[PDB]
Amino acid sequence: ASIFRCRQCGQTISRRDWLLPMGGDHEHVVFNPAGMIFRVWCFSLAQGLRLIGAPSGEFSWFKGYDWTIALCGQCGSHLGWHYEGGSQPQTFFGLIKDRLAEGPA
Ligand SMILES: Nc1cccc(SC[C@H]2CCC(=O)NC2=O)c1
Ligand SMILES: [Zn+2]
Repeated sequence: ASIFRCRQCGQTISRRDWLLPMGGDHEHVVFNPAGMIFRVWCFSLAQGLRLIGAPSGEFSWFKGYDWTIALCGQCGSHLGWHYEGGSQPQTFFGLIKDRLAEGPA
């Protein structure tokens, strides 16, 4: 249990080694304006994604960061968001834990 893959197609996305404790925790439970709850895991790094649109600061769960939607680059599954424009770190990924599958490298 050290690699994260897209639950829908198996695309390589991230690693347990790349977990990032933003505000002292890698897990953040958050709600969007449509009331959907997400268990978000923060990663320093991810791969195999496709970032859609231009960054937005509106409704950001992380103060000082703008977000872009992150799809699975293979199947188009919505896996979370890329954050940028902030400080320490400048960028990171917030990925939806239940849309990933954890397993061996
Ligand atoms: N109106 C509307 C309907 C669905 C979603 C949204 S923004 C969705 C996410 C983006 C990432 C973030 O940090 N906060 C959010 O809330 C806005
Ligand atoms: Zn996928």
